[PDB]
Amino acid sequence: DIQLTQSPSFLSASVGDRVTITCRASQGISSDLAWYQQKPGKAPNLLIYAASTLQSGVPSRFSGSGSGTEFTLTISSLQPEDFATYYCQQLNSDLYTFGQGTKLEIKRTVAAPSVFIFPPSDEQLKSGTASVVCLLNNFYPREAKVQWKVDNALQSGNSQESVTEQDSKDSTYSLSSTLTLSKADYEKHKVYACEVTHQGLSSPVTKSFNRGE
Amino acid sequence: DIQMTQSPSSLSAAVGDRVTITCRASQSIGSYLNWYQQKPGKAPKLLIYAASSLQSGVPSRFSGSGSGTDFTLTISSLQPEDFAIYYCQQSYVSPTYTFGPGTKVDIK
Amino acid sequence: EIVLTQSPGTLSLSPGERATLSCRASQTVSSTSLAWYQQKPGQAPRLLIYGASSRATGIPDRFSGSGSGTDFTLTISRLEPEDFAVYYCQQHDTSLTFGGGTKVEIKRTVAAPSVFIFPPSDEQLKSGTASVVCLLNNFYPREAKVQWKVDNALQSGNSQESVTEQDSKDSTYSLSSTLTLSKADYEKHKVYACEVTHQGLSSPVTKSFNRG
Amino acid sequence: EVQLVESGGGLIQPGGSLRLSCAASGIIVSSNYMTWVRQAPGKGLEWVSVIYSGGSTFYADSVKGRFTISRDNSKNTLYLQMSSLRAEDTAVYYCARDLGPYGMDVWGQGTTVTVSSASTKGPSVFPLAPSSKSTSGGTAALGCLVKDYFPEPVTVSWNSGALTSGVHTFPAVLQSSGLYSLSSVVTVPSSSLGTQTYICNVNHKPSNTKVDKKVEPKS
Amino acid sequence: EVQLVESGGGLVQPGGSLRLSCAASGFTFSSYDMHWVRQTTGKGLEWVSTIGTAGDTYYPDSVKGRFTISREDAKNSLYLQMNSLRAGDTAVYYCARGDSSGYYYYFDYWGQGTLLTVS
Amino acid sequence: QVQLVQSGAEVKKPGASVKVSCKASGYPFTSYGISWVRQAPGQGLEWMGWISTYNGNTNYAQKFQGRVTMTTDTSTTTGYMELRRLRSDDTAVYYCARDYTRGAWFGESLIGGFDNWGQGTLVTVSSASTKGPSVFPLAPSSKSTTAALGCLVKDYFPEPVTVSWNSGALTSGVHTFPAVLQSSGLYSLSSVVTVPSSSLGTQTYICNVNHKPSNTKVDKKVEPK
Amino acid sequence: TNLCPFDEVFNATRFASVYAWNRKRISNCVADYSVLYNLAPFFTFKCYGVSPTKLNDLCFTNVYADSFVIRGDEVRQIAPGQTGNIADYNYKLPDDFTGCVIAWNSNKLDSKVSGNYNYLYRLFRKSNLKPFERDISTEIYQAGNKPCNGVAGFNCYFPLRSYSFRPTYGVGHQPYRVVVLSFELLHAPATVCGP
Ligand SMILES: *[C@@H]1O[C@H](CO[C@@H]2O[C@@H](C)[C@@H](O)[C@@H](O)[C@@H]2O)[C@@H](O[C@@H]2O[C@H](CO)[C@@H](O)[C@H](O)[C@H]2NC(C)=O)[C@H](O)[C@H]1NC(C)=O
Repeated sequence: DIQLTQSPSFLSASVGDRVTITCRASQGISSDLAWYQQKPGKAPNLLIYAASTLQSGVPSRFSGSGSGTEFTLTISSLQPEDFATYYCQQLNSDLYTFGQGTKLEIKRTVAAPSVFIFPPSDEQLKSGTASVVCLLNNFYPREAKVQWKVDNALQSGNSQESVTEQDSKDSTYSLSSTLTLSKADYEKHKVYACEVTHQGLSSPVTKSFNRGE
Repeated sequence: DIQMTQSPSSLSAAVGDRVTITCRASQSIGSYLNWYQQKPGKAPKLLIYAASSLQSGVPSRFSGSGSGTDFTLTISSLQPEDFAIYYCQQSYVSPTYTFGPGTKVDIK
Repeated sequence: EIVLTQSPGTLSLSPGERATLSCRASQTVSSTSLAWYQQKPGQAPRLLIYGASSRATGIPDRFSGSGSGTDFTLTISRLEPEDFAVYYCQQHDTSLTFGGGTKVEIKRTVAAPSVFIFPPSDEQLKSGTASVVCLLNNFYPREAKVQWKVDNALQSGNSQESVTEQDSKDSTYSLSSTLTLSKADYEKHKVYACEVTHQGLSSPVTKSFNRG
Repeated sequence: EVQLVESGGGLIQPGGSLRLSCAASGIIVSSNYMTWVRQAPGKGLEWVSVIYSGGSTFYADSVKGRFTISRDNSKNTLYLQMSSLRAEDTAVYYCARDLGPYGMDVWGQGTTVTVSSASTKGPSVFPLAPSSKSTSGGTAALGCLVKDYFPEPVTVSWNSGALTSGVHTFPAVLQSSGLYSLSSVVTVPSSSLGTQTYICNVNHKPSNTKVDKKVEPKS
Repeated sequence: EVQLVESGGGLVQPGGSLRLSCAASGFTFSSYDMHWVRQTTGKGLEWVSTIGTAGDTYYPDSVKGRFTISREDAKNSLYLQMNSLRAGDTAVYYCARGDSSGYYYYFDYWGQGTLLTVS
Repeated sequence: QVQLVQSGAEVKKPGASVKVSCKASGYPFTSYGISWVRQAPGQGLEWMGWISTYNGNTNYAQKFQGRVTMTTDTSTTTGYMELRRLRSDDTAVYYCARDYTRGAWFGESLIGGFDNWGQGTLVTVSSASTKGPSVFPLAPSSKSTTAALGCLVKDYFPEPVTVSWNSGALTSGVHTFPAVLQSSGLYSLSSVVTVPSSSLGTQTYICNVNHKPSNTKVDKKVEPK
Repeated sequence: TNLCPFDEVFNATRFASVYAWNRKRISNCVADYSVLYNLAPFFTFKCYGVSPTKLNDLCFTNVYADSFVIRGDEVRQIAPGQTGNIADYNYKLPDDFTGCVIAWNSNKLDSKVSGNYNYLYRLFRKSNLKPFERDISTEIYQAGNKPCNGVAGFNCYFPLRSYSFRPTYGVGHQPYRVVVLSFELLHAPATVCGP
């Protein structure tokens, strides 16, 4: 019964840099540990086995070393096909254990989000529901904060978000936030707002609308 | 370790009736059971050893049969005295001996 | 096979210091097959350590062993008077061989000899033989150089030394250098001198005698 | 030339049974360690069960009794029989060839298994119009909100594939009902606010529910 | 008339130390194995310790180290010494007489039991 | 109470053969092997060989590869080591030991060593014959100044003589140097005592020489010249 | 009467590999089991089919002593009715075993800073071993379709793997020395009984 932990989780890099990923073991597992690569949608690929040995067909950039409880994978030069998710895997007698994984991604200059707000349509209200949409366009980095102050109130539920994968043309993300309020609860208020916090913006910017217009 | 399981968890019966309880082992222990009777508040008592051999002086109504991972304790005619909890024990893996959970034979 | 060089050759210490003896192997020796023995003067040896760490039956705790691979160490913590002996290491990894042995001596203050001399006995001269014995009483350390001068000149071949063991009380040696010459040569020369040079001295002492 | 093809995944209700089958080429499955590994959507790899070349089988604590791995030598195939299914068994499934201390070198391509009751239903497309609340930077935004469909996938295209530069289709986010939902927005320049036709083309394949709703600014 | 009388249980603080005894009668107390077996209402009958007729002792994984079993052949008595007590040690303790018929081992006589409390 | 009694001293000569005995007692004999060791005078230990008391398998050193035979007797629990072709450098003290470096039954290497040893058995090998001490005096110097004197137990064979003083009276300050073998193969010893310079021609110093193999017990009187 | 040589089994200098385990028949001797009663409290002693306290009054025709070195977490597999790579392709015990098993940690003897590569096990085998079957054999194992012709490469593997014992490993990956005493009883004069 072994538990493995990978230290970086969303570590980013730039084309030409090096990078180091680490796997701790919680008991001490000798020197048998493999490193896998997976691009999104496809199946994982084998890179290193026995913690230092390289796999046939793999370039020589990838290196690995460690023992006992500490293992390290290292890429000496980022190249436009080396941006993927990497896992460490283990062995020992009827348990197979993986790590959570370590996403790797492009690095870029900080850009400021763009904010849009859309009130619910008419057919949605006819059907008997109401969704208010807040869109954040092109921010980078992936971390941002969205708030749903309904005239004073910051709901902790009835809101889901989704981000896009990084844009291959410009290395950027985009975010959509939604609010599901029934027809009864929708027409009980006039101001609906969306407050965004992100590194690009000097002070939080709120884009909102009035229900009576 | 060997896990010993008993069935049923409870068994109501009337006087004169025929009673049967079973024990099951996680791995084949051959013919290595002991059956024990325990009245409430008193010491456990050995009924059968080696799964079929009767102890030196015991109500002759008690019998045992089985092998492998399935064993059986039988009472021909239940008496008002024969209310207790009954246990199975394996004696194959030493020195750590293990008892079964127990079957409470209640008198309907 | 394996040759075990055991160092240092000698070891003089004081009753209470810590003693460290080294056994080094040419090849690599497993730790399950190396042992140490102790021999007291006039007795048979006795096993102390087996397996390079384990202690034998009835051995006190002040003895211990350590090391691996090619270098092993025997450690003594308290030097009681009985622990002044000769210590050996063996291996039986690839055939069984002993070490050279390491004497454990007692360290004291630098004393100086009390050189004597002895003309050949007149009883002996009536039997066609002559002998002149030089004596060096209690002296420390062990090392001492003696010369035999015949009327001006050093000799060779006619010299048989013999040294006792450290005394129980004072722990000092005693050297007896003996010169054997035929009476024909003994009456041929006239001045016979024993020349002694010791660290405990600061000058070569010379004790001489003439015939009759 | 060394390959591991998979098949047998689909919709199922919470308590049914389903058998995944993995086909092998260039590898004898009765002489290797063959492994089942599942990846839940956006959570990571997880071992399921292994069958040794001598026939021994081992299972994770999550599937004891419920799952059974098996092997067919005549057709050279690996199998996983799944029963007493729960909503936590929804994942992609992979068959792998394990070499022990040399890792898992040969992988299959992936089988999708969804375990929910729900109901095979079409979308509920709604428009997401631009406005003075959307005219910003000379490039406003607009989209089509797809609501309460099942199951995946759905293809959203703008202007019948004519417009593709600057369109994001956000991943489907599962709802508390048991149905899926997603959005899709395009940042067409604000110049063409009422002089350009924007029609989204939703494509629900397991139900053939084509919808060509038009999105235009509202007053 | 095989009879086995236990003694020694009571209220003790956790981490304390006890030594309960079992006095024998009706059988020769030099040719029989002797065991200590405890009963809780939760898990049931569990084996605690063994002593043979050659000074050998046996304990399980949970008990290993803490408990020591002892004989006194002259006074027909047997003792169990407990150190570093725990919460999961309160039970009824029986001194049992072990026996065998061939390869098969059984406990033919049990004592009467002495309740033990730790708090 | 493990004990190994062993044979008596031997005085053999070149070309001959010797057979030393070693009687084990106090332990199960057939469970351990027997090792033989040798030590030259003023030298180090050096291995000779091993024998299994159970199935008779032997293991000899390369140096003695064939010159030596070892036997065992299970009834009396006795070991025998016999050496042949005795050269003059084979003078040594030979030891018998109980072995724990090699099993008796399966003949494999063990974790241990030579735990119980014998008493030793001196085996002198020399081309000579028994002789007696030619005791000579060594009187103090002409100048009567504490001085030393002694007697010279010279030209004697075989090994130990016993030299005492006044039947063990003045033991304080008695130095008996170890015998040194001469160039003609014959031992010579010197015994000396130191006495105060003022008490030289007042006492009677006599040294007692006990060379048993010739039965000689000289109470030689040394008087100053 | 001779004593049984139990000292030369537990106290030997070298132990075998698990795939090439060693065997020693013991017969015609008095068996004093006090050796096992006086064992230090870091051994692991189990018996199957016979109580440890009654070994001093039973008679057997033969006793078998099997010795080897395994890893720390594979000692669980030396038992009747077990499965795993050691129990399958290295060493197998019957279902009705009737014997005793002793094991102890030997990290101070079998570990090396440079790694001990002299201890190996069998990793690739097509079918399970029958009880008390030994497979000393180094042949290329074909995991593919094309024959190997005794050459390593893709789908052609050297069957045995190496432990590589080091002092810095966790206790479950440290060496363990294991002895198995099998008690045999047939219609024979019953040589090994022992007071
Ligand atoms: C393995 O050997 C140890 C040590 O044996 C001692 O040393 C040997 C070199 C040899 O001289 C033996 O005769 C010695 O006994 C055994 O451990 C000893 O066992 C005895 C049992 O009589 C006990 O009295 C000692 O205290 C023990 N000493 C130590 C250090 O543990 C051990 O029993 C042997 N193994 C087996 C299986 O018997």
